Amino acid sequence: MKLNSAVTASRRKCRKAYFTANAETRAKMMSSRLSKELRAEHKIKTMPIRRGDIVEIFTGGHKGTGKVVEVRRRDYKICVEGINQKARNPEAKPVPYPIHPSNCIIKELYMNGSRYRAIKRRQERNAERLARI
Amino acid sequence: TANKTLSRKLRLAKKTKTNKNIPRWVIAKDHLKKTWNYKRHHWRRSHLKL
Amino acid sequence: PGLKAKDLVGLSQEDLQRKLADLKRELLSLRTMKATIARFRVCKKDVARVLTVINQKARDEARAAFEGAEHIPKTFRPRLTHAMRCQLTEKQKRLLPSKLMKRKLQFPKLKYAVKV
Amino acid sequence: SKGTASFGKRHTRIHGSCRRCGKHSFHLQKHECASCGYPSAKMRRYNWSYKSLRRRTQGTGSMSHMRKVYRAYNSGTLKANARKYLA
Amino acid sequence: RKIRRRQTRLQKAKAIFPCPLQKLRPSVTRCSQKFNLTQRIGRGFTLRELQGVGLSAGKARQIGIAVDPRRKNKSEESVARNVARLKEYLSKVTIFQAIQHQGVVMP
RNA sequence: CGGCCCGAGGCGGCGGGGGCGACGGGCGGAACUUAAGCAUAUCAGUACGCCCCGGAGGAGAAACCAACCGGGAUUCCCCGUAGCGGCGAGCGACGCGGGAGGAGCCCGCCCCGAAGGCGCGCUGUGGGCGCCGCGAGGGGGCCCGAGGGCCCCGCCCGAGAGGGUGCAAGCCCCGUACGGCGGGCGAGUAGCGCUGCUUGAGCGUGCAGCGCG
RNA sequence: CGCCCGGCCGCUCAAAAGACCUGAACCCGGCCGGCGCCGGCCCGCCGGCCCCGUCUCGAAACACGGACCGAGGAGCCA
RNA sequence: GGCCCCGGGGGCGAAGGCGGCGCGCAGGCCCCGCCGGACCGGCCUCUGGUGCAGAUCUCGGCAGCAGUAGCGCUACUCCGCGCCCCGGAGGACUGAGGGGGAGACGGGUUCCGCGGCGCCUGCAUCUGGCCGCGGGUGACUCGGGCCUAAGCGGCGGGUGAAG
RNA sequence: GAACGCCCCGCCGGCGGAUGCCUCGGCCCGGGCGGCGACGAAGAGCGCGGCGGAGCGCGAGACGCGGUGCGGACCCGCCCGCCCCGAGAAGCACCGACCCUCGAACGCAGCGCGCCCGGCGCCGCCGCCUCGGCGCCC
Ligand SMILES: [K+]
Ligand SMILES: [K+]
Ligand SMILES: [K+]
Ligand SMILES: [K+]
Ligand SMILES: [K+]
Ligand SMILES: [K+]
Ligand SMILES: [K+]
Ligand SMILES: [K+]
Ligand SMILES: [K+]
Ligand SMILES: [K+]
Ligand SMILES: [K+]
Ligand SMILES: [K+]
Ligand SMILES: [K+]
Ligand SMILES: [K+]
Ligand SMILES: [K+]
Ligand SMILES: [K+]
Ligand SMILES: [K+]
Ligand SMILES: [K+]
Ligand SMILES: [K+]
Ligand SMILES: [K+]
Ligand SMILES: [K+]
Ligand SMILES: [K+]
Ligand SMILES: [K+]
Ligand SMILES: [K+]
Ligand SMILES: [K+]
Ligand SMILES: [K+]
Ligand SMILES: [K+]
Ligand SMILES: [K+]
Ligand SMILES: [K+]
Ligand SMILES: [K+]
Ligand SMILES: [Mg+2]
Ligand SMILES: [Mg+2]
Ligand SMILES: [Mg+2]
Ligand SMILES: [Mg+2]
Ligand SMILES: [Mg+2]
Ligand SMILES: [Mg+2]
Ligand SMILES: [Mg+2]
Ligand SMILES: [Mg+2]
Ligand SMILES: [Mg+2]
Ligand SMILES: [Mg+2]
Ligand SMILES: [Mg+2]
Ligand SMILES: [Mg+2]
Ligand SMILES: [Mg+2]
Ligand SMILES: [Mg+2]
Ligand SMILES: [Mg+2]
Ligand SMILES: [Mg+2]
Ligand SMILES: [Mg+2]
Ligand SMILES: [Mg+2]
Ligand SMILES: [Mg+2]
Ligand SMILES: [Mg+2]
Ligand SMILES: [Mg+2]
Ligand SMILES: [Mg+2]
Ligand SMILES: [Mg+2]
Ligand SMILES: [Mg+2]
Ligand SMILES: [Mg+2]
Repeated sequence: MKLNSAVTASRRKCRKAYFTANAETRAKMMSSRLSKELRAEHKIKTMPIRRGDIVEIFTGGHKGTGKVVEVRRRDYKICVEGINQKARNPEAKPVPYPIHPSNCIIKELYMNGSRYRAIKRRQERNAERLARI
Repeated sequence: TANKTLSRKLRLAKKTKTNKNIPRWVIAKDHLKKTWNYKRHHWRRSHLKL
Repeated sequence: PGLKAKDLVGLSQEDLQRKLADLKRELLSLRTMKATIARFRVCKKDVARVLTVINQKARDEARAAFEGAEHIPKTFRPRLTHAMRCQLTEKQKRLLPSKLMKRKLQFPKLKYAVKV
Repeated sequence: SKGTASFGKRHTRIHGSCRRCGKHSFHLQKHECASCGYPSAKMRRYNWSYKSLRRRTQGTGSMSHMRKVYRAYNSGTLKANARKYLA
Repeated sequence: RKIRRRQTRLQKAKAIFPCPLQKLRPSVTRCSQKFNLTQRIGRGFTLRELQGVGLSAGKARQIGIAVDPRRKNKSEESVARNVARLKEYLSKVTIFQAIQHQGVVMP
């Protein structure tokens, strides 16, 4: 049961917030679980999906694994390499079947200066909570 | 009239310039199905009071 | 791309007036090519970066030319609403007559506790 | 001939564009606006037509200055700026 | 509205801790033939009542007594009942972990 | 020729003007309607028109109420008939009593005379809540376009408010519970006479014009 | 994809859901069967049957309203 | 608001739609087949903007009538692949108060060139004041700006509860 | 007789948009807040995007410019551009500027003109400069 009275529990307002969200909120809402192997190494549970990661898909009719070529933030979907619409011609181009990030599990992460730091920032706060508890 | 003030000429000039269709790339960009601009007008059936 | 606003800070007035002359003339060349393409976007906002700086150096100079004057130009006066400019000061609102005051120093404020 | 024939005698402009409200309501012979009341210093407003009041009022335009002042008050630094001044 | 008023008098009580929220008010006779023989809370104490115990109007206002110089006593019993009320309150008052008194003082 | 008195033109600093479908203050002010007709009455001291503020406004420290073994500035809440009226239809306050809140003061006159805010003033100055962030825990088997479905075994719970996800999800994802930052006392007056409006106020409730004072 | 010169065939898809969810009534076109309500009989014969709502002493009335069909549509509250 | 005995019915097919049996004096209820493709209830207690044939009812759709009633200004024809468009030849009309050539007012891009026929051009169209894409109005001497007409404003102030 | 019309013994098509389910919207109550303007408001006009009509936004610095923080891969089409332990796309908050014509609307007019070489509206308060009077006096 909720206790905070500045937070809506109204379906109409909650649905309006899923749409019409700004771009920084939409990125966070497109997260996925890290694999067990990365959970031990990084000590984090989920991560926001990104162009350049490798994902293992389940629960769908397009199961498989591949790299993230595109992010359709308006749709909350991601295009993976190798997961296409079944095509008509033998020659014609591939057409990506778009996957929802929560149907995925990340197997390897794209790394740069900002992604190392935001992980380390998130571990130190999760250790504040583990000291309070 | 052939004898008009510059102030009436300028407001008439703006109704002429904005009397246009939606560009086709705008229809692809914004993903539209209504394609007619219903703020258009035609000289035979209009009553621009300007 | 194009000019950074930071790298015109430190330039003299002549080196900024002279730099604005080329930008204006270049947009004439590029508007002439358009009517007779990526660069023309960046040039419009290079012009705005410079004029931003010419005005920001001129305001900091003048706002010291008047730092200690009694009457200040109205652009350099504090940012307040029309109603705030017309209100009495807190000191002006707390002023009391002489007899009224000399009775408030007699009989000060006291903390006390009552019992059941 | 008070009907269709009489309508063919119309080649005049009674009203023109108002300089204050922009509408086709400025009487060219009396030099007054039948919508906003110009050249009167105050605006023409009547309580017997609240629909006419909502068509042109505060909020139906940009509110460009008033928007900035309110956001500065509600969440900016303006309430601090009064304390420094009103001291 | 019930919650708003309770919140306002909680904030006011901290700002004056440990002073109570109420002044000491006198005991007066309810006024008509229908209601005499019973008492209620009045507005303030008279200067004849204050002369009894040894306080000036400015002096008694300082330690929490309400003073009403417009009221005049109608009898000798009105004075004795309220002087005894003034005398008692001065006993149970301390002037500077302290107790704030709730509700009306000496109902 | 200077002074004081009464005016004129210019210059400097500062202030005013307009805006709002509410609440608030001041004026002007209907008719429909009811009376089974209709003039007084009612609707209504309303609609609407004009002016003026504020974050509230207005009101306010008794030329008060009372008739008591008495109260004691203003406002707001609960409570209930005196009376007015083609005495018809209709209209209509208030004190006492119970509560919310509570706070008290000044000038004129009189004394001193420039002691003052000093180009002025002796025709009198001055004194007496919002910003940050962490955030637990589910598999295997059938089946479907797709499992949030069915079968069988578990875990988390200060979190089973809820939204999303290809079909009913605590454990697929965002959140939800558990916390940190900033923090000596007033005159064309009072009153009275005549007249108009207004009130429950009735040989006058309140206001006003003129004559008197 | 193909074939004829818009159509056919068929492709995507769980499905055309194809300019779009479902898709009722009134009304209509093609193929197939037959020649108003009540009652008896298996079935086209015999028997009975004026147009409802309304005001009204009295309506089938030459008294008024009503082509048809759908959805909305009138004693609640203080 | 509750219950629905290991916790009510549902993609192994909910609500709705179309036909067909049964049950009830009746209002109505229940089942089956086909369609449809995501939600729905039986019993107890509570609540209401709670049931249509009519109001010259309201809004929407739409039949017969019915391939019906109907389509001033003298006039076109031959050939060019030929359309009422274009060309050539013929025959006529408007009849200088013009179906001619130009301005004022009003309209506002209708002007021009190239393309085109989905809409319009109550028949047709290859036409076009229709649709798409490009273009277009140059002043010392012409007009407006100036002057005053009939008028209309302003004026230390005056008046009115104000406007 | 056939056909037309009518009924439905059934199987398919049209026309129309009811019913069912769905909802970034309304309505009601409560809590906050009470923050405009000659430093030019509210409102109106015109203009501004690489390909740009409407609406939002902005003002010739125009579909935005700068500064401090935060954030960390995108930017609906076609292009551009960004990409990295900082090199920096989307997004967010505060702060500093720019801010065309009309409007209380301010040189006169409303689109045309002046006086003067800074500029040039009305009312009021306080000061100051220069002055008038057969007012009272000298
Ligand atoms: K012309
Ligand atoms: K026209
Ligand atoms: K006629
Ligand atoms: K007028
Ligand atoms: K009245
Ligand atoms: K009336
Ligand atoms: K009457
Ligand atoms: K009457
Ligand atoms: K009466
Ligand atoms: K009356
Ligand atoms: K009567
Ligand atoms: K109290
Ligand atoms: K999922
Ligand atoms: K007198
Ligand atoms: K009098
Ligand atoms: K009365
Ligand atoms: K009476
Ligand atoms: K008189
Ligand atoms: K009738
Ligand atoms: K009748
Ligand atoms: K009769
Ligand atoms: K009948
Ligand atoms: K008859
Ligand atoms: K008949
Ligand atoms: K009848
Ligand atoms: K008749
Ligand atoms: K009839
Ligand atoms: K017919
Ligand atoms: K053509
Ligand atoms: K007056
Ligand atoms: Mg203000
Ligand atoms: Mg007439
Ligand atoms: Mg006229
Ligand atoms: Mg001045
Ligand atoms: Mg009425
Ligand atoms: Mg009557
Ligand atoms: Mg009657
Ligand atoms: Mg009558
Ligand atoms: Mg009354
Ligand atoms: Mg006040
Ligand atoms: Mg009366
Ligand atoms: Mg359909
Ligand atoms: Mg009758
Ligand atoms: Mg009749
Ligand atoms: Mg009829
Ligand atoms: Mg119905
Ligand atoms: Mg209801
Ligand atoms: Mg109803
Ligand atoms: Mg009906
Ligand atoms: Mg002839
Ligand atoms: Mg042409
Ligand atoms: Mg035709
Ligand atoms: Mg000439
Ligand atoms: Mg636009
Ligand atoms: Mg101006």
